[PDB]
Amino acid sequence: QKKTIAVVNATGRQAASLIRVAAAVGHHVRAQVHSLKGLIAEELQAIPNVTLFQGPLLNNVPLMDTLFEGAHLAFINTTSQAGDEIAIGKDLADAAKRAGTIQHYIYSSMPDHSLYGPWPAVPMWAPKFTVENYVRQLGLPSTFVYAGIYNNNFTSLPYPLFQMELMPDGTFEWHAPFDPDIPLPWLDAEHDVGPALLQIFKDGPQKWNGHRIALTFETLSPVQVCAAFSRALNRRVTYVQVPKVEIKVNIPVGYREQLEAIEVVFGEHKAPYFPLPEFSRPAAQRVTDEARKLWSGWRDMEEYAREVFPIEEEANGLDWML
Ligand SMILES: [Cl-]
Ligand SMILES: [Cl-]
Ligand SMILES: [Cl-]
Repeated sequence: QKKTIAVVNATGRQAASLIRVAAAVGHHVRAQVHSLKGLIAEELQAIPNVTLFQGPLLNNVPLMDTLFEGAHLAFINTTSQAGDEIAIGKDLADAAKRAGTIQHYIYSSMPDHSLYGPWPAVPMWAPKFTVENYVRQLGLPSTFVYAGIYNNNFTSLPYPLFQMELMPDGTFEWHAPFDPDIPLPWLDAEHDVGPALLQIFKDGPQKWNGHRIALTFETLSPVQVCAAFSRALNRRVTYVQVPKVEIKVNIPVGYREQLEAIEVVFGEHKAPYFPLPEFSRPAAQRVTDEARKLWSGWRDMEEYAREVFPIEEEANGLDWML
């Protein structure tokens, strides 16, 4: 029988991608979800091999102990939502070590930029690095994956930072603080995270214990992203660098503070998205090497812009794609 994988925030893009491919090949999944309501939660309730455990993570160790019971593998990706990401991250790691049966613990981590230059720590990223350091100290056989920017963030709706805005004449414009020519790491979370994580588990601790892996299959500067959308949609697409991220809709304070940090780190300092020496300087050799080695079936930005974006846009009530 395939191994049992414990997962949290099951409805999130990363966890859901892994659950789908894992259950399909025979793995049993023990997954935590904050609510059983919702299209993804219901989708997951429909999969036999998946067992859902509804409840919060924040200070809910008993659910954690239950989650890991009989689990052989784990893929943990936390969020800043509950307000105690480090606490939850340490609790999950402690619970996994306590289970005694976890052979491989994959934690989705991020950089703490303040460690690499005269830059601010990015609010929703730095805490994850603190959790990674704790996981490393536990001695739990582990691997740390660093997700690139989700291709899925793009929308013509007035959401911050990644608005591919539709102009009156049918052209699109994307305004953000990123330097137009510095390449950024991108990731088609839905399509590529699951396959990549499965391969990391197949390779095992022998191959990745204590390693960091950048989960990005393509790096593109903002102008290269626009060129991909342009070729995909046969419309002009233009990138415009702006110092501040305009907020046109109500957003959580947490995201608000995240955006302010992005303006400083990328707008002002033009710092790397993955500033760790192994990803920046030694680059990885390209930063996409390991991800591509793990999964060669990845989807590029141009294909996403041509095949997926129009479908998600229609589903969001837009009709420019007729
Ligand atoms: Cl969830
Ligand atoms: Cl034009
Ligand atoms: Cl609003």
